[PDB]
Amino acid sequence: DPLSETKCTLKSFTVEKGIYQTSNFRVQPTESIVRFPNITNLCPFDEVFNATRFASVYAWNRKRISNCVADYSVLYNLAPFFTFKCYGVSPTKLNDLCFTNVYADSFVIRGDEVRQIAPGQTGNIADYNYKLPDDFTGCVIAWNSNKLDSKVSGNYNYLYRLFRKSNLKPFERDISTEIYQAGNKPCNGVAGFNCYFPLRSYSFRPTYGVGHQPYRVVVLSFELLHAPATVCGPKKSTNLVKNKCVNFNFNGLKGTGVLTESNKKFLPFQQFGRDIADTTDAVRDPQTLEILDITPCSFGGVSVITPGTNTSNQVAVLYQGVNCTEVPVAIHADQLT
Amino acid sequence: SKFGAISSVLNDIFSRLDPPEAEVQIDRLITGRLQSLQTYVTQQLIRAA
Amino acid sequence: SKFGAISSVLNDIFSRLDPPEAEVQIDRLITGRLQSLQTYVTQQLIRAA
Amino acid sequence: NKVTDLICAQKFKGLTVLPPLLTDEMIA
Amino acid sequence: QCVNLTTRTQLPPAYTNSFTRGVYYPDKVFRSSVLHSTQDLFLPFFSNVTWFHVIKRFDNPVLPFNDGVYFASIEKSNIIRGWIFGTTLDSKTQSLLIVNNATNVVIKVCEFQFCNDPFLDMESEFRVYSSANNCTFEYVSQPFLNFKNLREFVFKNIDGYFKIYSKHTPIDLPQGFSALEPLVDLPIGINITRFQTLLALHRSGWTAGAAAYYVGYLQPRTFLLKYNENGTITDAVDCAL
Ligand SMILES: *[C@@H]1O[C@H](CO)[C@@H](O)[C@H](O)[C@H]1NC(C)=O
Ligand SMILES: *[C@@H]1O[C@H](CO)[C@@H](O)[C@H](O)[C@H]1NC(C)=O
Ligand SMILES: *[C@@H]1O[C@H](CO)[C@@H](O)[C@H](O)[C@H]1NC(C)=O
Ligand SMILES: *[C@@H]1O[C@H](CO)[C@@H](O)[C@H](O)[C@H]1NC(C)=O
Ligand SMILES: *[C@@H]1O[C@H](CO)[C@@H](O)[C@H](O)[C@H]1NC(C)=O
Ligand SMILES: *[C@@H]1O[C@H](CO)[C@@H](O)[C@H](O)[C@H]1NC(C)=O
Ligand SMILES: *[C@@H]1O[C@H](CO)[C@@H](O)[C@H](O)[C@H]1NC(C)=O
Ligand SMILES: *[C@@H]1O[C@H](CO)[C@@H](O)[C@H](O)[C@H]1NC(C)=O
Repeated sequence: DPLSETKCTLKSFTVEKGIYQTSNFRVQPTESIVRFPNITNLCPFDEVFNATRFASVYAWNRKRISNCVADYSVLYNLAPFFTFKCYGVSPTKLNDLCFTNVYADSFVIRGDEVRQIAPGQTGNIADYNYKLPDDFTGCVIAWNSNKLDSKVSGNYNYLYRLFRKSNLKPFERDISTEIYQAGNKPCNGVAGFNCYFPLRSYSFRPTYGVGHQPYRVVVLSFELLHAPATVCGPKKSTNLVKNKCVNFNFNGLKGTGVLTESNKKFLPFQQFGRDIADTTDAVRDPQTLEILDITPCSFGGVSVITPGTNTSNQVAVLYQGVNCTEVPVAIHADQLT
Repeated sequence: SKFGAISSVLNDIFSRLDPPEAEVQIDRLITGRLQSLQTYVTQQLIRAA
Repeated sequence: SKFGAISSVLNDIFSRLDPPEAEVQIDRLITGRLQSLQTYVTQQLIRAA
Repeated sequence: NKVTDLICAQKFKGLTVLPPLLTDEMIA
Repeated sequence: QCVNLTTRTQLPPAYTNSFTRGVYYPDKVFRSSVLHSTQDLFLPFFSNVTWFHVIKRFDNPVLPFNDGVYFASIEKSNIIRGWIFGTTLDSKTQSLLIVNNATNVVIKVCEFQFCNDPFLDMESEFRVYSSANNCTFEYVSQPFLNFKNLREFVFKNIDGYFKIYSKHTPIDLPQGFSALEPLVDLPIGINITRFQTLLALHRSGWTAGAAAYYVGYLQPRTFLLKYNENGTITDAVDCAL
């Protein structure tokens, strides 16, 4: 009852005459809704991981993934991936959300230098072949392909750049084969003193140890941004619910509130809106291009007017800032008071 | 403000990271917003004086 | 004051440590120094009164 | 007259304002 | 191959003053009755811009693409047709080309056998599309469309996204304010250095009117945009002026 809440707040068994601000009331949600795009085509993850032969590290392959559904249960079909490292997101079933664009980069390197595909690393790979941004957001998948790429006599299918004047900026590809001059005398396109060819071959051999077996690496880059999402997780939508305190998930935007009609003059390119406090106030329905308002469910403060407990046990309750027509009357266990 | 966190939205952090590692992120936001509240009360107390 | 970091000279943090790990150590220095300035302003407002 | 949405935006963050006990009629 | 207009006569370009132009929407978010500070690539206020008169006068040069370009043209009779972009401006490597039809718009990004001066034009002799080797992205949609028509365009190539902003207002740069709503975004992920505009001359040995198009360059600057009711940008302030 209100009196016992006063005692529990004051941490005392007797209460003096006065008014005490005990807690705040608020309406609990009733149901939950989810709204996602209705597309059904899947993303071409098959070709990226099932390619017959991968590209070189100094010239890596780049792929655009868009306008599809990215289900990550497919990746548990081939041999176990011995390395699954993600940055900015957890891979354990938290990858079922909406992204804006996806870049897929694939190459082949050695095992000992696999730890070089990471932010803030140094080495031949990091600054001469493939560099990652400091604020990287994505996942790197490394597995062993020693049975396929490596050969007894060594294959020259894969090469890496050893000499370069300056470090590579992140996501920059260099395919130049010009001689690396480092002395006064000209190189004239041939090697010699301070004249070098930047390209060197791995020459993988199965007889090599653990640190030299070839490894295939696929680097996935996402971009969580306010722009409309093309690729999304495999989730089921739900009918639109309005004028009820409900949960909602509009393309990954989770929240609790009330959705109603809006008079916002949304220009065709504008997706959602914001208020002065830089928080979401309006949203666009992904399936019908409808503009909906977000309003938090009813809330307020409660005070209890008590005479001294030595006098009486009756109390009065003051709902602060309520017009008395919206004072919460619902009983079916949906109030946080 | 972000206070060094990945994002300034509580819902985004909880829907993107595992609860193991989400604690080191939410702690920055909670402590950072606790400082903002404490600063405001301290200035309010001086003005009331 | 290191505030529990390795060194106070912020150049040393940017050299010895890697950029992923340096940012965590640097974040500690700013948060401590921001508080030190914030404490000074509060003391000054009390004296000015 | 000489001495004198943003309010609704603040209320939704948990910032509210209590009215004074003595109204302007009582003070006059 | 095309006709080498050897009769082309070079003249020093003129310089005009763009007063408050080049303000666009830097984000997809909707805001209203707020003042928001944005750091992006903008056209600095009261900055002189090259002015290339055409028609006689025939100025169709190759110009660098310094991180983004603000293009305007105040003419009638839809004299201006499209633009071409690339790094070497030849058939050797990649190039982007945009051409508006009389009812359509076509974008092609591939190796074109560019001549000295590509041009447009009853209608006939369609050599305009000399050769396409291997083209990846194609896009066709609704057409982009004193003197009456005024056309402003902003081309920016960042983050692999080529963004075009545009505005048509009824009307030596006029006075007023007008934010350029986003129009078209094409992901090509290409690297571009120089560009040159294209137009048409009406053959009878032709009878074409005069034209004038301006070129301006963007810089990293901080702007204070004013959003009114309905979410329309009415004013801006250049903090570094
Ligand atoms: C979205 O896809 C569903 C198929 O499940 C279809 O019935 C619906 O009409 C589509 N939405 C629109 C706006 O056409
Ligand atoms: C690759 O092919 C194999 C054999 O058919 C099989 O695992 C599956 O079809 C493909 N794997 C993936 C991950 O697409
Ligand atoms: C409170 O409810 C009454 C009855 O519906 C209504 O007339 C009034 O406008 C509401 N608001 C206030 C501030 O009285
Ligand atoms: C003349 O035009 C042809 C094809 O249009 C071109 O190959 C040639 O370079 C041009 N000559 C000059 C001097 O511009
Ligand atoms: C026009 O261009 C520059 C651009 O910086 C401007 O500052 C200057 O006033 C003008 N210069 C010339 C040579 O006209
Ligand atoms: C441009 O499109 C119009 C309308 O379809 C057409 O008449 C004209 O021939 C086209 N121009 C070309 C194909 O060069
Ligand atoms: C395209 O790459 C060249 C490489 O020399 C560079 O100079 C130029 O700035 C790049 N283009 C843009 C728009 O940055
Ligand atoms: C906003 O739009 C409404 C209807 O579209 C119009 O009546 C009102 O004048 C507009 N406000 C402006 C232009 O400031």
